[PDB]
Amino acid sequence: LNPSARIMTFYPTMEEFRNFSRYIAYIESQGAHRAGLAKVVPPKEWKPRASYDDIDDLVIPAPIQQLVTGQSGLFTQYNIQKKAMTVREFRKIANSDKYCTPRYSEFEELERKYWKNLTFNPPIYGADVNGTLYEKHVDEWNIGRLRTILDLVGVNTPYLYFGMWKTSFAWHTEDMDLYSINYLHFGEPKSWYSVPPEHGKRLERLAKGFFPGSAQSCEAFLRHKMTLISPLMLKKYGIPFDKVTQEAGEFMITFPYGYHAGFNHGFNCAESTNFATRRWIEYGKQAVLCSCMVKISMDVFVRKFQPERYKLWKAGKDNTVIDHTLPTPEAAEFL
Ligand SMILES: [Zn+2]
Ligand SMILES: [Zn+2]
Repeated sequence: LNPSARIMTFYPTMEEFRNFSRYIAYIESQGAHRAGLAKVVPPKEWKPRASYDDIDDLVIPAPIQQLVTGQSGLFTQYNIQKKAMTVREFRKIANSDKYCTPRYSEFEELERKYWKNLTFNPPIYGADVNGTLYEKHVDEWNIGRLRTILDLVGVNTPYLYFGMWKTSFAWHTEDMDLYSINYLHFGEPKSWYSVPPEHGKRLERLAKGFFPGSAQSCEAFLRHKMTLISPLMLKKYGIPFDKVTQEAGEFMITFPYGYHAGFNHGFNCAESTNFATRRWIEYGKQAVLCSCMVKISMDVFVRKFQPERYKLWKAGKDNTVIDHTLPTPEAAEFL
């Protein structure tokens, strides 16, 4: 049951792939959740949209210029909101000489170039664009309507991310320690780093040691999604982690309390949203939030799935310690 907590890759058939929540339960029974990140390669015959040639006049309302400050594997990213631009304007800029991906042999070479140049030539990230690239009829893994227990509740809505070389997402867990689904619609790859949920507190303690002013101001400062930490720093301080490259037409699943970060190799488009399973309810209850934020009332969840614990929890007498290695109750039919 994944004792090494390494990122697992799944290749479901069309029949396996049809039920989203059932397949999430299956990958959990195989211990995929232990790494905090997993890859799901869909069947070759599956496509969420016939063509991506009609999106040139799609508006990115808040492009963000990403300014990075730091040294020795420790960085802070500052976002500068720019005025609205089209995918056409973004793609041209992305592919221009100033912002294009450098020439490289292996990923290790591109990764080294990223960590060496992330403070130079700030890129533009077409992030958090409300919308979907999923066609209407597509019933399998539709990020716009996954129909998880999360529907009981801008947390169940899809977001589009138009990336360019060196655009980054900082170290973070999902808001409310939820799950997330990320599908790379098209383009250049997206490379990820993950810290297993069982070592999430080790990363937080390391981050608190390096940014003590940021931690004294906010309890969960990593939730601001500004802190970038290189694989070499993680290695230097014995933080266990793994890395994976997501290619066009592949899904990435993030698990409750699974810390992740990464960067885009070049012009690309990803679709994302949050989702839940019965396992998340305890993570939602115990989630340490940003003081200075996305907040969900957990009462409705405890009232339906834990009616016996509702009174105890409403009082403060529910002090259940989470086991990060345990799979979702739904994973019963696969064990
Ligand atoms: Zn995320
Ligand atoms: Zn805060």
